[PDB]
Amino acid sequence: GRMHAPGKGLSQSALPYRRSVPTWLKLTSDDVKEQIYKLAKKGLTPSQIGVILRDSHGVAQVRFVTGNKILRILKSKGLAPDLPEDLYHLIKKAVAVRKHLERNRKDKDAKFRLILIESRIHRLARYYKTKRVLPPNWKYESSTASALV
Amino acid sequence: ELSRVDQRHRASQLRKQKKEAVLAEKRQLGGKDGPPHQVLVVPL
Amino acid sequence: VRMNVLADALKSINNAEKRGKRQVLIRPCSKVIVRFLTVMMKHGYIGEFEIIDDHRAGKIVVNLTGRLNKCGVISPRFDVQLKDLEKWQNNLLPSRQFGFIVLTTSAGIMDHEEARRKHTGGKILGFFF
Amino acid sequence: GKCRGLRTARKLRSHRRDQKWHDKQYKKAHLGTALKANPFGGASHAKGIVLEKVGVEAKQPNSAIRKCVRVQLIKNGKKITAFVPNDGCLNFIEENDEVLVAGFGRKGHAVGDIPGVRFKVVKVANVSLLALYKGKKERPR
RNA sequence: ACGGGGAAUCAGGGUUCGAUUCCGGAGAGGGAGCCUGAGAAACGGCUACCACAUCCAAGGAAGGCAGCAGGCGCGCAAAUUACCCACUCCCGACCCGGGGAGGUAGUGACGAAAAAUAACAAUACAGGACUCUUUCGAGGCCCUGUAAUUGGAAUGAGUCCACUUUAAAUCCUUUAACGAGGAUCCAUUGGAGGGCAAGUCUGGUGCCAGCAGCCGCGGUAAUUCCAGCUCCAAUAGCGUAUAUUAAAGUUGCUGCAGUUAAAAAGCUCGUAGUUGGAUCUCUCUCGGCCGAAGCGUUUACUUUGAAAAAAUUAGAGUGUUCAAAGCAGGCCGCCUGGAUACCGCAGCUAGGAAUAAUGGAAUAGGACCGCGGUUCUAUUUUGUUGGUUUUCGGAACUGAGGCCAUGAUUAAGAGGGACGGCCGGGGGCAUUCGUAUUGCGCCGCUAGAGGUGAAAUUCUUGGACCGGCGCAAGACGGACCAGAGCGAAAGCAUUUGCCAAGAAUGUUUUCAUUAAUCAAGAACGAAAGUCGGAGGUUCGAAGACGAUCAGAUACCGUCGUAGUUCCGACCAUAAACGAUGCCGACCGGCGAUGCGGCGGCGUUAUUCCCAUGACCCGCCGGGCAGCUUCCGGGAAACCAAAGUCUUUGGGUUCCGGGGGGAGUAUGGUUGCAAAGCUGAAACUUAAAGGAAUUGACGGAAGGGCACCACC
RNA sequence: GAAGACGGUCGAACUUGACUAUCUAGAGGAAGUAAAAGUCGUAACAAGGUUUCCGUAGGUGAACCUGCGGAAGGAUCAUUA
Repeated sequence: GRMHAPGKGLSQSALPYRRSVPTWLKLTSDDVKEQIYKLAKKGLTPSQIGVILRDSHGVAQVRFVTGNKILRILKSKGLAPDLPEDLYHLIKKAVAVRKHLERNRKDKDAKFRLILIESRIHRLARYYKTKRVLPPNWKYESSTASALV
Repeated sequence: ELSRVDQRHRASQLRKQKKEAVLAEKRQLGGKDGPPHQVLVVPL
Repeated sequence: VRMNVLADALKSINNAEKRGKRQVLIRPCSKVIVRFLTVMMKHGYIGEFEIIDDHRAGKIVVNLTGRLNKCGVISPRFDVQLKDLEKWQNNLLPSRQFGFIVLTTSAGIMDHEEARRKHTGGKILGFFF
Repeated sequence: GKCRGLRTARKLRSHRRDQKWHDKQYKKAHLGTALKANPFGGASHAKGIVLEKVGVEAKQPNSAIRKCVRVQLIKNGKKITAFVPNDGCLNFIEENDEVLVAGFGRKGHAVGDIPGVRFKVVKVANVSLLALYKGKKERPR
């Protein structure tokens, strides 16, 4: 059941049992990594690079071809962002709710909807401070967030 | 009563109250000044 | 959320002996489920079962005999010294003749009659009769 | 449902000792406010001095006059209406007499017919009422 | 509240008591200060002060029972101003003296153990039973007694010489002598309606006296009071009062409840707490192959060990005359015993390695190897002796190279975040339309119009209502509108645009446990109401009138302030309801419905084709619901959850404990206030209450009938 | 080597303030309690003669009444293209 919603919805991806790279795929792991470096130099997230190779280049799982997954390729080449992918998209979303909120003060919908985006940020910042992906003094302050994204 | 010392005090006043009232009539009889200690004796 | 996978996999096979079925599906399986199920099978309560291996966490299909009255879990797994096993098997079992308490000792997941021989305490996992 | 962890004994032990307070049998014996309100102070019996013989009326569906006695207790000065039990047992009592009083039997509640009377006379003038009623002894003056 | 050892109760879990004879603490009327001494802040030592108080010749002197006795006072509540160092032990110069320590008696129904108040025989029964007689009735064959029938045989309780006991006595044990027939050498305390064993027998009283824990009894026939008889229960004991334990699964860990009986917070976020998905099969330097020393990441768990005062508790042995006890005893000088278990948590120890927490390398300043450098430096080496320099030894730090099968568990029918096409009376801002109502302008024809069960208050030629054209003002968005949709809940419907959110679905994307529930703390919160402005169309608390009425200060009708509308603050409550906490799994059918995806005959439109829409037939996922059913529950009504519950344990929050007093009083806190939150007790009651049944009643309906009904 | 003094320290206690707490004499009135079978309506239970109940504001002889907004624990589980 979804965290800050009353919906108990079931929709996801179903990975197959056969874990091997299939027969027709004529891309080696070095060629896939070379594709990933260009698609990251274009300025895409790890969640967007895995889509482009699936749709156009026919790569089902990059973890199945290369042996490593997407983020551990970019963080080993060096072309990786400091704050992670999902924490960025929450901080960037809480900016646009907060930016729109100074225009319309009476909107008590997005005033409630800001706290849910707020309370998801501290759930992730706690996790990243625990796993030491973030420095242990990083805090979300509501005024500096226009220069974090 | 309130708090163990104003209960021990409260007992001491009422102990002193009773213990002094029982003495205000004890000297009614047979002191050194001595209205004599009248003892009537009868056999049954 | 699913706290206690052994709890949901025993009330899945409790609720189907009621309804008269001959097979259960119990997903997901841990290996505490397979040890517990093997103790019930060795005392004739269950019969043969098959572990379906998807790459995630297995499911089990268990063929049922009609011999199990009750299958239960104790939560939390209290610690049971061997001098305190009689109170447990008097609160949980229907008689002195049948029924078993499963506890996880350091010599393996076993009965209460096995744990008395090998002279071992453990933590109580559950019971069946 | 109840909490059921293995480290939850402080939640368990302290929920009970707050929930114990809603038990009126628990509270009336642990709060202390009903033992300073008790006229005896937690004694089985007490002595007193008869002020007058007030006789009080029975309750609703049955009619008589219960003969009682207004007692003023020695050890704390409190006043008490106690019930003189058998028949012809008010006729062993005069005023200003010293009376050992008991409870009635319901531990500080009234006993059915009599309204608001929680005590009964046991001995008058240091002789027993069962000794006077059954004629075993004589009333001492 | 001195703490423990322990005590009561108890299926298992528990609960309550522990002043009290053993261990430890403290204190000698209340605080304080000392002397002496190995040891005291000592009180059967001293010095003060505060409190009491004794003598006195008035100048002075002496005090400390919570030692043993004893007294007063207090109280429901507790023994002798007795004898002795003989026992157990202690002190002293000590085999010798002393000890209210202690022992022995006295008082003692605290309490616990044993245990009398009669046994037997012969007769007789208008007693029973066994063998025969069809039955009358025949018998020492066995039993019984409302036989105060007879009869001896037995014995203590007492009375009492003697011994024994003891320090001396008592008591018990042992023995003389006396000692039982209504064996008057009399057994009592509560009861006889039900709970609950046992009399609707007789007399008295007549809702009186009184009984009765509770229900109830008593108003002239009382099964219940006052008594007589008879019967019952325990029995040298039995009632009563109060504390407490069980009964109480009515405090619930085991093990309760929360739709309607008492009770789920209005909704949501959230820190602490509590709980958390799969996954991984002992070796180096020495001593005689066997011991040291190290571990390995740290623990929880479990098993063993050793340490845990005695007494108590459990339990072994033992004929105290039995027993409660005791630690004694037994054999014809000897032979014995004085065991043992239990002794939570915490701390030591050793084995196990399942479960549960935790580490171990991911910008490799990573493991194992041998290679080189820099700094310090061991102490043996040169027959001893002073000086130099190596080697090695042991550390500490850097640079290459080899080698690692070199090092990332999966991707949860857990969760977050991308992305995709949709969807919705979700939210905010701007804009737009609609008829109506009220008011106004003008025209028309005219005396009525409004409202009611009836009227009346009210507007009318200072022309009402009605038909027509316009103008404005503010309010509200029908029918379409559904047991449909969205929203965290309150809540949300005209057009159009803008702005920022969201669910569900689809996915061979991504991160990889990030989660569930939640003190504290926080956001939103219908209606009403309070401070400030703006506007006032309808409606309208309060108020004024008219009517109905025995009476109306209400229902009904006409006016009508605050309000109802807009914005800035507050308020934080509702029958805020599904009267139903959230997360998770399993458990029957059926047909519809909304949104998204997938497959499929065949009809319409975009002219024919593709694609899309509209249908039609299915399938999948998630939603609001419905019908149904011997799934199972429930006191039922009923509920597919209110199921999976004595076959009781998936996680977790709140919260109830007979009815009243009372959501009151007080205290704190919040508020402009209104009020909100938190929240008693004294006393008072034996029922209050939930579902369902059968009547009865209805100024509730449907139907039906009668000249004791009408027409 | 006694009396006695200076100074230090320990500290009982005394005096007066403040905060209290408790024992004690006094008109006035205050609230609940023991009953009450005393008088006027009949709010409620039937559609209880204005369905009832909930919150919230206002007014009274009072049970209450009325304005707003809910709920059915209602007197409808339903009203026709």
